[PDB]
Amino acid sequence: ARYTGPATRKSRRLGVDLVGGDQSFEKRPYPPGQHGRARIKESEYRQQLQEKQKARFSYGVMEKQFRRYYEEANRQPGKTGDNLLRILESRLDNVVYRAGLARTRRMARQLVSHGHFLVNGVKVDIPSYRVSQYDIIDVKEKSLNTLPFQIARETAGERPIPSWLQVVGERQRILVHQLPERAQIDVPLTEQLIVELYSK
Amino acid sequence: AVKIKLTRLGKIRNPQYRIIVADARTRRDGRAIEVIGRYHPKEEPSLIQIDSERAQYWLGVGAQPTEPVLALLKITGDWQKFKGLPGAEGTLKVKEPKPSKLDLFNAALAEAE
RNA sequence: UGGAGAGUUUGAUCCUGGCUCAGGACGAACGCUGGCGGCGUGCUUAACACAUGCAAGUCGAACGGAAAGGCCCUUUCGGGGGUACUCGAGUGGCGAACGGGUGAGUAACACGUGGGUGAUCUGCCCUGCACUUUGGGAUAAGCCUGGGAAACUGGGUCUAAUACCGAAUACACCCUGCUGGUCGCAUGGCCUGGUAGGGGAAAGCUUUUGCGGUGUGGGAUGGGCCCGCGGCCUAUCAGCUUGUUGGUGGGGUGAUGGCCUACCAAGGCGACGACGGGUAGCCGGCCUGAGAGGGUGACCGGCCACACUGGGACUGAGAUACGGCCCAGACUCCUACGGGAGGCAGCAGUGGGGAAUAUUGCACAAUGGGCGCAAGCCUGAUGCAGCGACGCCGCGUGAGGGAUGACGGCCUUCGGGUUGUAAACCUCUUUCAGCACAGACGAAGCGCAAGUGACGGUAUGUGCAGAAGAAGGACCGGCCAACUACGUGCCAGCAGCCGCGGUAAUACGUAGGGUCCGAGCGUUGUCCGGAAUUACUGGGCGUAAAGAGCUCGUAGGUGGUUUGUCGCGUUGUUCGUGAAAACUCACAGCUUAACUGUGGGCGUGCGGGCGAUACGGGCAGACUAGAGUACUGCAG
Repeated sequence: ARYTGPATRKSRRLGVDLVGGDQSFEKRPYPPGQHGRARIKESEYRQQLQEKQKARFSYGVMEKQFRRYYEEANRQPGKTGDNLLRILESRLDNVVYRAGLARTRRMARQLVSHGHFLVNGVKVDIPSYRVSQYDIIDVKEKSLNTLPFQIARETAGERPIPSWLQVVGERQRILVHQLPERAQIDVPLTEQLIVELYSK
Repeated sequence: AVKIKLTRLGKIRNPQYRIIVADARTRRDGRAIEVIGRYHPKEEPSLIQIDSERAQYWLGVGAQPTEPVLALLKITGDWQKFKGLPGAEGTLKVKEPKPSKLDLFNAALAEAE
């Protein structure tokens, strides 16, 4: 499935802004509901859980998929935290968002799911698609003139494109040199808390 | 009679076969004396690998190929080598390799500039 | 690569110790809810009883034939003859022992692993060598006729063969006697050793890519038999055994062997648990775990056992002979009462049992199998489809903008706050569904015919329209994310534990709000973890549970200093094996994933050779510090 409810709720509950530039979170940075002002009891479990919720509500990944990702990242011979972060970053919708072609991760996911993109010459419509080295992500010719891609291709002054990505074509081609490392990820939260939570 | 059969593998839609040497009385997916190649008909050129020396040995002791295996043995030339009629000519149409991802990557980068 | 804790005994504390909880899994079931797809999976209970339809045939190039199509002669349209293209029934060959099902029995050489067979068989297949001579008697079918209700069956006549039978040849083979050499691991084996005697077979068909028969040498495959080791619970089961333990001569078998038998001897097994009782198919694997270990044997794969119950053989290269035979029994059916028929633990299906498990579907297109020279025929094996959120995986139910933040709800300190960027509105996009068009791969296949895909007009691709057709469940006192109001009052109820209900409950019921998950969410059942709570890793015994009342001593366990030797343990290396699948690493292919393939690792072990000798052990010694004796005193 997918989460379709209000986005500001999660930002307010988690105490950080996940969309990035939302005014409602700044207007009220406290949890929602009647009792959004009550002091909370401090518990390591609560902090670890909130870190995991931050991670999986920033990228829009449900719990089962997140658990699969954590198992995959732990199995790998790196270290668990950055492995998980790089697996999350390698998603196609996240790549589209960080490529400056989508204002928000939700619209990047919507564009990918509608098959507006095309990876390595073959149409791909899977937001969970993972992107490998030397991947060429292209917009199909029919939808190049649509307003979303229009306003994406004339506002290329927003959030900087990370190093591991590079837009090279005036038609907004995307090239992937290598999977991102922990230094270049530039994500909120703490991976160690998630690793601790999933070892409980 | 020991025979050179094709056992089935793969999932439901895509049958991928192994060229096995087995007794005629065993089931299709039973124990195999030897595995001497594989055959994937789902590909456009339908990849075929046959280990030539083992095939020669098993034909020499008198194994009987089935009809698909006989066709494959003719294609790879093992059957003709075993008999000797036209020679041992490789008619195998190998799959055409795909260019490397790095080649396409640098091609796109150069096309940008 | 890798171990997380919390609550509960007290007025309070520390410890010991049990109970409970947070995790994972499932062939699941139940409750509420429910859109789609991919890939899997589905009687765990009654090895209960089964309606119905299919699940093993094939060959006319073995044979006599001519019932049905074809063709040709003939006609009164009743038909009649020939043909052999062809083919019912029949003789004959091969197959039917495979494949498919089930887990009742079995605690056993059944299984796993490693050996042995100088103690053995092997149809079809491959490949050497030698042959394929000669004669005869029948009979099925057909025709005539009899009995019986039926099942079925008797007689007469007649006919063929690659059916059956006699003989010759074989001297490669089998048996016997003598005899040579050689290798051993003892019986023995080998040199197709030599030599004398006796003996053992065959089948033809077909003109077309032609198929066949017999003996014998060697391969290949498939077995049989024997053995080491390994994996349950029970002395509130201590004796068990008389073909039972061994020998000899016979018999029997493919083969060794009390396998059988006559005689002879009196052995054989057992606390290292015989003999009984209970339970159970075994394994690769699966789940859990940090690991060791624990639980398990669903799918898939191998072996075993069985086919209504219990015995028995026959045919055959091969028989637990599922869809063979004989007998006995129970049950069901037919009967003219004389007698007959049947076996779903094959595929669907029915009834019953149960908490619970599916269609009386399509196709031989692909793979495997049987017969055939072949075309071809058969194949409920198999490939697919149908049904079930049963499981895993993936996707959608919209995206951007949108405020001193509308209405309503709820709370209120009456100020306002929250639902809430949520909504309303303005744009955008259409994934998946819906409609239209086109439309596969799977088939370097099969076929000497012109064609051939069950799935399927599916997947898929391109257009069309519109946010349009698409969210629920549990929980919120602490463990353990998430609190207020009203209703009720020791009631009604909740509860995994602690414990909550006594008119102002964050614990009941309902509403707002919230949190966790999400086509699912919870409950129950079961196994592992947490549990170091059976403690090998990794616990203990003064007072918490736990030192026998104390000795002697049997089996067993364990053992001072030192020399030489063995290489049993130990250790190094190498060879064989440890099926595949599974697991892990890497790569590849499905739009990704699940899934699938490829190549390594793993397969922790066992068998053979070779190396080492510190330690343990054995063997052969030596020493006196342990142990014991002697002598002189001593206390009780």
